[PDB]
Amino acid sequence: MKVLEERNAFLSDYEVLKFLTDLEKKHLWDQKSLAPELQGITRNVVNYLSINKNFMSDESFAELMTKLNSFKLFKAEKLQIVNQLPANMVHLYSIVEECDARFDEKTIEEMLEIISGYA
Amino acid sequence: YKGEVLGITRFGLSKMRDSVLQLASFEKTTDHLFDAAFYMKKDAVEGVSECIILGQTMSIGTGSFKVVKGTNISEKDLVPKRCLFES
Amino acid sequence: KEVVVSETPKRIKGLEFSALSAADIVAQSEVEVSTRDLFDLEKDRAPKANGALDPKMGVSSSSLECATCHGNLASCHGHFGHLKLALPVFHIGYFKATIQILQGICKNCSAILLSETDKRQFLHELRRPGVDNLRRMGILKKILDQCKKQRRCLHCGALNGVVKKAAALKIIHDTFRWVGKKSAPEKDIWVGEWKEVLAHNPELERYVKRCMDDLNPLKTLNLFKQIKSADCELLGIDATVPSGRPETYIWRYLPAPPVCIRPSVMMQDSPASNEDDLTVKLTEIVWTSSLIKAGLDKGISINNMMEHWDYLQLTVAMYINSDSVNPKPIRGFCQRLKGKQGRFRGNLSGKRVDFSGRTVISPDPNLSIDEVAVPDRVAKVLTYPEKVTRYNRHKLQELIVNGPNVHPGANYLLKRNEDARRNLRYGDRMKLAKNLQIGDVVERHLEDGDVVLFNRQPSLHRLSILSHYAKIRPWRTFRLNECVCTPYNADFDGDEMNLHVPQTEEARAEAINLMG
Amino acid sequence: SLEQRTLNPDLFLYKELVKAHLGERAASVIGMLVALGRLSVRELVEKIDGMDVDSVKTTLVSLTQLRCVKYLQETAISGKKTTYYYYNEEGIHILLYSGLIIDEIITQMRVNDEEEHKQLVAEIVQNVISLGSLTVEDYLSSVTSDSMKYTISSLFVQLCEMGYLIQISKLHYTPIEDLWQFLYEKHYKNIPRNSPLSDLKKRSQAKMNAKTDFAKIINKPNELSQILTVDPKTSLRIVKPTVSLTINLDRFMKGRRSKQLINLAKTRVGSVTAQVYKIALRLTEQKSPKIRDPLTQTGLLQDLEEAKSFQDEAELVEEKTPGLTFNAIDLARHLPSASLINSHLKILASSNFPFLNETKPGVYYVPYSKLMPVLKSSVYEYVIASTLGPSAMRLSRCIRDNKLVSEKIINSTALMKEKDIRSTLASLIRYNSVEIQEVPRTADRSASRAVFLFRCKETHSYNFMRQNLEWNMANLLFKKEKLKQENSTLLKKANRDDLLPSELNQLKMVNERELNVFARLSRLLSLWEVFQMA
Amino acid sequence: FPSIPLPINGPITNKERSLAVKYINFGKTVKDGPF
Amino acid sequence: EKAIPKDQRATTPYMTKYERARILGTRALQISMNAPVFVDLEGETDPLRIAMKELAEKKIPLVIRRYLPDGSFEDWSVEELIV
Amino acid sequence: FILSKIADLVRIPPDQFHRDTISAITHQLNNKFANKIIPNVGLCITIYDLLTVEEGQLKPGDGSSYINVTFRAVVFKPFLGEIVTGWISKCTAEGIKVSLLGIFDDIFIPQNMLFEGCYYTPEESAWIWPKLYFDVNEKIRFRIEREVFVDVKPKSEKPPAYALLGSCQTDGMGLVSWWE
Amino acid sequence: PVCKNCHGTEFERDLSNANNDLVCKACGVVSEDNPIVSE
Amino acid sequence: TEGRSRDGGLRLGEMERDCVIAYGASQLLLERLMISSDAFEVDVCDKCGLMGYSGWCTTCKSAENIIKMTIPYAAKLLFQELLSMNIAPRLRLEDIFQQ
Ligand SMILES: [Zn+2]
Repeated sequence: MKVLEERNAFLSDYEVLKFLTDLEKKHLWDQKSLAPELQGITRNVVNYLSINKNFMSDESFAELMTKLNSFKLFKAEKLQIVNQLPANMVHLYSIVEECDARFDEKTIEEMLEIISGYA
Repeated sequence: YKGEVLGITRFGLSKMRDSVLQLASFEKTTDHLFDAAFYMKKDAVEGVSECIILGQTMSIGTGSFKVVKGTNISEKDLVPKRCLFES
Repeated sequence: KEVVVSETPKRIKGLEFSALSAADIVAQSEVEVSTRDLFDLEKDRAPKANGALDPKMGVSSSSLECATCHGNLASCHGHFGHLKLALPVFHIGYFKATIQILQGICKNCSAILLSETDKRQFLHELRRPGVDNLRRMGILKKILDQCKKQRRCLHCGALNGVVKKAAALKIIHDTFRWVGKKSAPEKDIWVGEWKEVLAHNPELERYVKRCMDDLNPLKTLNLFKQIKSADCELLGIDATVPSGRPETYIWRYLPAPPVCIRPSVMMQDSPASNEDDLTVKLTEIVWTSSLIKAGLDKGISINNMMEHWDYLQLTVAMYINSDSVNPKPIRGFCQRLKGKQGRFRGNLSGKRVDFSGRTVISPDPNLSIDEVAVPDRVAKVLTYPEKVTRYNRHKLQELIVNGPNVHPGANYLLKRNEDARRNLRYGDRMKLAKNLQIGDVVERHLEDGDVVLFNRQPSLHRLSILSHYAKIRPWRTFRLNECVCTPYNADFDGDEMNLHVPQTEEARAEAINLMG
Repeated sequence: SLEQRTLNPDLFLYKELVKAHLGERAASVIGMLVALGRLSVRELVEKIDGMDVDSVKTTLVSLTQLRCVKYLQETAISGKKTTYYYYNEEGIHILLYSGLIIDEIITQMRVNDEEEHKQLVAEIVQNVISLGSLTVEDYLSSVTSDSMKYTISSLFVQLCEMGYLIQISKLHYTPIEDLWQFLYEKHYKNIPRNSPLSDLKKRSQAKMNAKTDFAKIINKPNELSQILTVDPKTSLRIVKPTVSLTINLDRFMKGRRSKQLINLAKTRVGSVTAQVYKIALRLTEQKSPKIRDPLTQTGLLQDLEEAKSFQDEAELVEEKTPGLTFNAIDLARHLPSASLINSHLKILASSNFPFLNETKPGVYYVPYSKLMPVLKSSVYEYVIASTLGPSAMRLSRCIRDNKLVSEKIINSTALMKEKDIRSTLASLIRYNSVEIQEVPRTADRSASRAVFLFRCKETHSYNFMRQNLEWNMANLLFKKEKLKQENSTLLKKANRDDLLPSELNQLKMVNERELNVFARLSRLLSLWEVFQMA
Repeated sequence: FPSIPLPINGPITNKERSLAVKYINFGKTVKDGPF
Repeated sequence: EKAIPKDQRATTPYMTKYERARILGTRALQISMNAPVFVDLEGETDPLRIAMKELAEKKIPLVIRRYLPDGSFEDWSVEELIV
Repeated sequence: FILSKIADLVRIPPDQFHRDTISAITHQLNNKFANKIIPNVGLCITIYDLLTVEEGQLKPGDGSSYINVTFRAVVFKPFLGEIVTGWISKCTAEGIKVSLLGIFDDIFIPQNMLFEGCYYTPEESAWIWPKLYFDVNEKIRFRIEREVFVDVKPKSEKPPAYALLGSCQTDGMGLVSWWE
Repeated sequence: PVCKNCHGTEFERDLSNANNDLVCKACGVVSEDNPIVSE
Repeated sequence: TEGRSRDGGLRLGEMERDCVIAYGASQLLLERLMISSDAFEVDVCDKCGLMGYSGWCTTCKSAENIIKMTIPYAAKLLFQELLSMNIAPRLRLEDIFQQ
């Protein structure tokens, strides 16, 4: 047990459900058998992250903020706004700092258009 | 093999190989004990009469080599599943 | 919890030795033994107040409870106690090794009797990577002889002679080495000390002509405590450990061992126990050290406590090693680690084994070489463990219904959920015979086809112990084929052999392929 | 606290000082040399754990600047340049004494009153050695360039020519013995075929000429003929601007010597003559015999004939010293009365201690070599009566004159009962004031048929009392830094402001308790510096 | 538990109170200096 | 100091006497720990007896790491050696 | 949703010789790491893949095969300011028991960053408001600032493993139905 | 005095084959093994 | 226990122990001398290496750096009996794997 790297990469929330769906596949007919600890915990994680989207193709989610890379270096927040209160710009004000005085263009409504494209 | 002829006495074993567990099992026991900790000695256990006392595997005989399981697999299916890092 | 644990199997790369410090003694110790009396007169069965077989130091009975760790007898691993002395004494084991680093030191300024650049030469023979225990103890002999040829120290210039034993068990510093230069800056004061005590008590012209400065074990540590750490490597020890000081090589605190190594042997000749030699030596140690602690607080004769502190010096020099008695002689630690089959020969080199037998032999031609015959009344006692598999499940079901009365059966059973074992005599067997979860182990009786070690007790050479196959026969002795009697040089006149059985699934294969 | 109380020499002091006011990274390495003696860099890194090779060279240059080690170089015939590094003892006494020099500038520089460099003259001692070495251009190029620093620069030659501002050289950055070896065979550059006979005289002509060279090279620091440059323009005098200089202990330790030696006056006389004798010493420490006396550190001290010569010259220099032999005339006008001179110094002749006794009639000097060994006897016996009963003080005085005392004559000489002396006497075998010596009346030194004698043993009684206090320094310093381990959150919060109204309560009690530490540290340090007249 | 104290244990005087202030800014100068 | 491939393969090609006392030692307890067999068993018990039978057809799925005394590896599969 | 390249040594019992190499070590690492915390890293959930595997060894005593293997798994570490719309099922009178329903409920985050009119009322409410009230079983929005990873075992409930720092400082904090 | 499975109150010691193990009567599980005598 | 009336258990003496290693067998040698005879399980601490009770170190009370192994009991009490006088058998540990 040795730790080599802690933050080796960043994975989108799509593959959190996409690889799990394959792991739900080879798991002997889950969720429909009404008539291991991985049997219990993966129940609670498959109906938590996709709920905000619910109450799809990967090529749409791969090209959301590729055209919306209107930054210089501070672009690590492109991954985090994927399911954070869609179709609202009053919630994006408390997420990112110093954008009340930097983004005063149509980009602040273009962030509204990208966030309303999928919802 | 160390430059001189020498017996198998107490004086003879004091120059063959100084390992205090092997010398504790001979006639004089405790005279090789007190001077050992007085000199802050440090001996590795690989003697036959040493692993017997420590209850470990003897390094010789049928305990020379070690046994290895074949893992019968290559890197043709050891690829990552990485995609969509940040776009 | 939601926490992970990950542990690896580990090995011992090699021991290293040390003498633990005077602060390490109270580190692992947890009780203190200030009082003397073993049995309290409350007259409970284990009456132990403070300084005795303490129930949270350990436990010496199968009816008590170890209050520290837990358990009655098997769970206690033993725990150390400690003593406190009023004033230090020598270590009898280090008594030889405490004058060797004392000849090299100054007796007035506490410095090594060498010059500056000379000792800079000696440690170069230490700093090369190739140094074994032969040459390291060789060059420590050579540097010590250099220091004995140097009369007067470099810091305060006081001359030193030689120091040796006074043969009790104390050492004397033979100071003044005059040849023809009696004009010493110390002798005139030594004559000044001489002259003033010639008028009072005139009976001193004879006995003061020999009497000389001693080094009692109170002066010696306060002679060691002010030496520097920059030159402990010139006398065998290293620094950088906390226990590297030469202060810790005489007794100032002594620990008490656990009671598991000195158990209260109950001989059942009385309602009282024959209490062993270690406790009845350790009892007066704290008793003598108590009256010196209390007597010097009250105020007693220094002509009286001098021999008491010498009595305490000699008594600790016998609790450890009882060779210094100079007289039924009491046993000790060193009195059992050496000798014929005291330790290291009958306890560590040659132990005692389980699952054996020792019967007479009788010849048999009509069975083959590599097969020995075993009688059945020993064959339904000596068992061999056997894990269940899908291959041998069918046979072991028929084997477990036999029980421990007919020959091809079992004695004990251990399910992998069960913790200790289960006996086969008590409880229903056929009701237990049905389940036998395949991941468990049972202990069948010995049967024809297993692997048996067998040898003569006076062993000539490596070809006196061999392996054989077994065969069950209804008589009451060991029958072997006759042509192998020449290795064992047996004579069939009442000599008795002993057989062994391995109890793995691996060493059973070991004995055939090499000792068959 | 038993883990510190037993297994720690004054190494517990020295590891604490670099832990006290320095980074943590050098605490392990400065212990590693003194636990080992000498080691160079190429074996330094293997003994320690957690520091790389150039990480040591990053760290070693830190304490090299503050004069905490003293380096040396040695070459081999086949080997390269090997840098054997030694250990400095007196350079960390600056770090130990560092507050007491600040109150030594004030109490010795008394010509000034109501000066506006009072804050500044305390800052230069905090500047000259806390930054390491110091040269003249280091303070001239500060935030003030000219800014009336001619009143400050010419003030420094007053503070330099009064002493203890010697320019450092290779002599100060090396120890005293390893330079003696290089000059020893410098005086043995003699071919053996010039006059080979009487071979025991051959090191004699080596040692008598190197003795004059060692006396010359120890004056090279004190050679004030080149520490000063005459200014033809706009300045009266100044020291040379290309001089890198520090402060040392030599005037300070001799200054604390007389500061300690004035304390016997207020005991042995009242207040009138104690004011008189202050003037009699202050003119003398500018050039006195050295208190450490570095000429007797390591050499031919082991044989008696040279050991006689180490004080056969020192007293003759002391008696014939021009720098301290005062006429007993000019001191009367230094008091802010020629009859009162030879009357108030008449009791200096009649007092029971050898000060101001032997001299030519009319002119006086202060004898040194036979004076401080009785000062060591004065205060040590007084501390024996401090912490236990004064019956021990009766016993302590009794042994030095009744030589090799017994317990029969102890009742003719001293007068107490036989219930309280043996309780007191045994309280002094434990503390190493007396030495037992047993004489037997039978064979093999039997204990019962024997009697016993005592002895003073003026060596081990004082070695015990020295290191009993040397541990008592850092025992308080270890309780200093554990107080900084506690309350560690708000102290950095109090150091980032440059305010909770109940938090400030827990800041005052931790500040006044540590204030008593530095107060009591100065007390025991004065008791410890008495035993440094060795 | 240890008896027999040193006899130097007393309230701080103003003669050494300012002398003790010269220590606390000394170590703060070194630590907030270069090293 | 690392594994040497088949180029500098410079020891005996032969399964020595101490080898088959160890493989048959360490094969047989795997059979007692419910490992699958590879050879056609009969009605057969005693997992040592099935171990020495499987060695005849060299169907052991193992490989022996012979150490040189300088700290070097050397690999030998159990089928590569002969007896 | 981040990867953590770590190494580990693992064994398998010999009855899993019929199952192939990769799936056998996957199973033995699943029940070793599933729903488990790591000292000073986080909580790993499932092994993502296998980077490289090393030749197997054997203890002479046990008889199993021992393999050291390097791999990264999935571990969620959102951000030091990340919005999370979790739920709640508990309320206490010194802070708020915002605890994620379903996955982990070892989270107690206080209120130290809001207006000065905050206390506790024993009338089904958090405090009296100067504003739709919030209750259990609904999306309650909160963010993350710090965490404390302490793993002490003083042998002689508050599980000290995974504790987070939260805030509700701006408007709209306490319920997601206050916006949108 | 109390077994771990059936909580049996009576313990019988088997001296037949000199194992000297202590077994509860009801279910047959052993209570202690390898006795420790006082020589 | 030595003696037939005290239930026996024979002494595999020192002379037989030389005859085992002349075969070169190294696996029943441990099995006949500690497995069937003197197996006892000891928890030892990694740093400041010596044993402690059920889950402790009792000289650095951390309960953290503890490794479970099994040693001969006749070697365990030696690590108490030799520890009774002032000789400290400091143990130093490695792992078997990753040669
Ligand atoms: Zn440890």
